[PDB]
Amino acid sequence: MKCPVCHQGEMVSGIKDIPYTFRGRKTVLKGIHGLYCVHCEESIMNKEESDAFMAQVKAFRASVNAE
Ligand SMILES: [Zn+2]
Repeated sequence: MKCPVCHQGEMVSGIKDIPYTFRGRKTVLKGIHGLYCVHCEESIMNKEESDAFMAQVKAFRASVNAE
């Protein structure tokens, strides 16, 4: 499929480590499955992929808020 954001790159199946900063705290969200644009790096995650990703995101946010 063509990337729905940059309209030139192709979407490919992959696993990526995703940097994230929340309330000034920096982390890398490891091993996130999804489709990724080879050109602009836009991600497309289906329901199951989104659930896994957001579990990581929310665990990180919770830890930051409690610290
Ligand atoms: Zn793209």
